[PDB]
Amino acid sequence: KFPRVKNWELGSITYDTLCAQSQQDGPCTPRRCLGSLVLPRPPAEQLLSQARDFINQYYSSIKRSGSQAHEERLQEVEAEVASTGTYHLRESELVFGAKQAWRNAPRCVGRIQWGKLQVFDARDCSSAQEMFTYICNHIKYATNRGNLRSAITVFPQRAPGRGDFRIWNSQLVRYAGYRQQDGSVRGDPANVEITELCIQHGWTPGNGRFDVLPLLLQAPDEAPELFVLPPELVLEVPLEHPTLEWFAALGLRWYALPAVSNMLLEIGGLEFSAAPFSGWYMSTEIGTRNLCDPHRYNILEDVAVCMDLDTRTTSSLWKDKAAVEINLAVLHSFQLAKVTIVDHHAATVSFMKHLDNEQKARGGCPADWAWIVPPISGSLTPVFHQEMVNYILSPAFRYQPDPW
Amino acid sequence: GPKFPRVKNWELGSITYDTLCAQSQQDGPCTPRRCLGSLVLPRPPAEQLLSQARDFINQYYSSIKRSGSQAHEERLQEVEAEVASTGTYHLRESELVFGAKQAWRNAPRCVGRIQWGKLQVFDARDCSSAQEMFTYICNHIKYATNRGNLRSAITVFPQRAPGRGDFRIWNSQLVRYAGYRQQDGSVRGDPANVEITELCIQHGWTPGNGRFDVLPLLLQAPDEAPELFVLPPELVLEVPLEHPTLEWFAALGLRWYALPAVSNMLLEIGGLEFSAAPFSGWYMSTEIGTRNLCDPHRYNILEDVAVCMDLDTRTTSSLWKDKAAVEINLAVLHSFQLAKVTIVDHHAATVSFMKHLDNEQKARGGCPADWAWIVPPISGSLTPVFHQEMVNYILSPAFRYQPDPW
Ligand code: HEM
Ligand code: HEM
Ligand SMILES: N=C(NCCC[C@@H](NC(=O)[C@H](N)CCCCN)C(N)=O)NN(O)O
Ligand SMILES: N=C(NCCC[C@@H](NC(=O)[C@H](N)CCCCN)C(N)=O)NN(O)O
Ligand SMILES: C[C@H](O)[C@H](O)[C@H]1CNc2nc(N)[nH]c(=O)c2N1
Ligand SMILES: C[C@H](O)[C@H](O)[C@H]1CNc2nc(N)[nH]c(=O)c2N1
Ligand SMILES: [Zn+2]
Repeated sequence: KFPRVKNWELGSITYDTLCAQSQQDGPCTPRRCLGSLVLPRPPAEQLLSQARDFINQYYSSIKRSGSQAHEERLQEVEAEVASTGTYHLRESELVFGAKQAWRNAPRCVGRIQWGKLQVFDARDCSSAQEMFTYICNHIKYATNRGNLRSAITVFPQRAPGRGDFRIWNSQLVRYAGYRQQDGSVRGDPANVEITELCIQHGWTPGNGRFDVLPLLLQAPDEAPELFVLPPELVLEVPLEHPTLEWFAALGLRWYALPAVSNMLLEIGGLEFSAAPFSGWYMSTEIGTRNLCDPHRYNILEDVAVCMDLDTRTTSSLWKDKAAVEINLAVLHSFQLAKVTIVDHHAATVSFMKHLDNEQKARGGCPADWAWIVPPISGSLTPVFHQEMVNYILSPAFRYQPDPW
Repeated sequence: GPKFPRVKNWELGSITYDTLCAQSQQDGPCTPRRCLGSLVLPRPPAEQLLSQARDFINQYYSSIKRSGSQAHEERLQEVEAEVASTGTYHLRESELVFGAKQAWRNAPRCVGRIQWGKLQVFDARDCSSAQEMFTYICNHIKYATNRGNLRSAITVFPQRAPGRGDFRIWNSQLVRYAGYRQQDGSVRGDPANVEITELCIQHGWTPGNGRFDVLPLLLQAPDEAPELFVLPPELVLEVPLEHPTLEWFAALGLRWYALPAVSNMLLEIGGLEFSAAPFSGWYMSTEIGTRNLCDPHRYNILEDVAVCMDLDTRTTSSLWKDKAAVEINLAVLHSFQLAKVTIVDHHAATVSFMKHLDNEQKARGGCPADWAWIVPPISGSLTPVFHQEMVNYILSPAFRYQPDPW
């Protein structure tokens, strides 16, 4: 029942016992494994049970399980759900749950920081305009002049028979994707749909490759509202290469703050449909995926032709050589600009530590191998040689339907 | 919509549904509770063998388009008779050829399956001694190597018999470099082969002291201790490694063999188990340049090469491991090309595996694949497989790891 988890670079071995705590099901069955798939294909009792577990998790955290404070807080929850069908979290319990959801994110390689998370309580939000203020503050705090600080702002929980508070953008800061005449796309191809919704909603579009998009914020059962972000609020890094003087002339650049905003935060059965978070970028996200995915800026061939590689045959490894300089350009530029960034070697080594801290702490750590291993130089990182067990622990961050 | 796993490619946005998984009859290591997809090692009564056999025979007649015919019903009759009075049974020539190819085709961890139909099957179920085994292997190596223009092949030795001992090739590959345990604790040669090297010596092998000494073979006929056989040097083709523009790389003295001949996997067909059945095709560029040469627990030449390239190896952020690994891989590719030895880089290899997925989609409605093994150890998202969701499941015939004989 309990999985033997071996590391093939050091021969070490551990046994994940934490997985027993998983209450929800994944996509795999003995018949077949769907671990590489990206996406997955309330009764007072159901909710009440999730709540109980959460509160028990909280009091155990403050090392006061079974105490008076515990017993009474459990009754409050019972009382509220029994009469209203739902309940609410106390700011401290929320702070704990947020850190925990991050702690349980199988796809996050930066979890060595899970304990250092600034939680903003925005549950007293009744309008989109109010959401925008909270967001504008999350950004100022989070960015901190280039010295990034992990943070999350939490908006009103979902409610039976009432629309969701949502941030239509998958990230607080993103570059527009402008479909053009010849099926072409100027900018970030992954953001075409949202850039179009922004237009149909009255935004006056630009024509740059890196035009920061406006936010479509939506308060319950109301049409989304467009809000433009103060340019000086959006810290960005121009990319230049340490030795290739011609790199800078490509005009490439990327924003400093990675703030996911399309995910749902679930804590004790309660669902928070709008709870943007942000820590800091790992260089490959920008250097490998964002700039080199064939369905993103797809700049691989350009940079290679620049370097003067033989982009005529796969055997010259021009793709591999270009990819590395671009990642080097990112790491160099963020350091030059004094903005928090972490390379993939540094990051994965730290994640290796996290795995160890968690083994002693909880008896395991849920991890999605395909996501933890970097998009380049996989086996050159420790995590590649590390076996992992993936499963669902709550508090958790889940994906949710786009509100349109 | 469709009631089977929905499979998506996130680069092109295309979708398919895997219906082939429905044919699997062996449970994997995952459960709805947790995914053990990243684990390397996932932890007969006539009745069981009979049905396994029936399934295989059906698969074969199915492949030739005579499913349900008289010849089909007779063969099934035959296998049942034989199993009825002997406990086991034998495969016909063409049945073994079919099964060996399906086993390769069904292998979830092989990125080179586009070549599955083009495998030369050498039948050796008549082999009776360890010496004959050596001869069989020498022919395989000779034909398979074909002077640098490699040809996929597999030599199948006698299936396991009830009670009777197994035929086994102790070495994990027909060609492997010795791993010498040092005084200072380090290992000279390939760290991976430390034990088989220690076993070769315990059996009378006179060791060398280099980093690229070819191990001798420890072959084992039923119920006998393994005999030691040394491969004649002329039969083992090697490629001295050199970089195309870094002139000093050639001075590093790195080299690798051309024939990747896995030799300790069990080939299971219709319930029958072939404990010895060496197969070989050709290397994928990154197998040597990234894993064998740069793994921390293998040759680990990463720092050396970086120092030669004068890279700042004091900080992770200089991407010195990344720059070096690229060059080492390019050297592997450059040296095999120059020496006219067959090899395929991670890019072409993965483009061809995409084409294979497409072929298999149309042919069987699915292709079992191990994402972690399909996606290369370097430049993952630069290859198309990375963006391809894959379903993993066990189909038979198939290759399986098996316990080391000793
Ligand atoms: C402080 C530095 C942090 C680093 C270096 C880091 C890095 C990463 C990386 C590499 C990924 C995968 C990104 C991708 O491929 O799209 C990831 C995923 C994730 N991270 Fe972290 N993380 C950090 C902070 C955070 C914070 C503060 C939270 C939450 C409070 C968080 C929640 C998650 C979640 C939920 C995922 C999955 C995203 C998805 O499915 O699209 N991370 N992280
Ligand atoms: C035509 C050239 C071929 C190429 C380029 C190819 C490539 C590969 C690669 C890259 C791997 C993973 C290596 C590793 O990570 O250790 C692999 C694994 C495998 N291949 Fe292929 N292959 C080829 C031919 C063959 C042949 C002829 C067979 C068998 C009849 C085959 C059966 C397998 C099996 C069973 C595995 C998994 C082995 C294991 O679990 O260690 N391959 N192949
Ligand atoms: N440094 C990070 N990185 C996490 C980045 C997550 C990224 N996900 C993606 O781009 C997914 N492919 C979107 C999948 C949504 C489909 N439901 C996104 N939403 O921008 N985090 N910090 O907080 O620091
Ligand atoms: N190009 C290839 N490559 C196949 C390489 C497979 C490799 N596996 C390994 O080294 C596993 N880690 C060993 C698993 C043992 C588990 N007991 C091995 N045995 O040498 N094939 N052909 O071209 O045929
Ligand atoms: C299909 C495959 O699961 C998909 O491309 C995954 C692979 N690994 C990943 N790893 C990270 N960090 N981020 C991703 O988006 C992905 N995408
Ligand atoms: C722990 C993890 O499963 C292990 O390092 C796997 C990852 N992917 C691999 N992929 C291939 N082709 N070969 C390997 O040996 C591995 N090792
Ligand atoms: Zn799985």
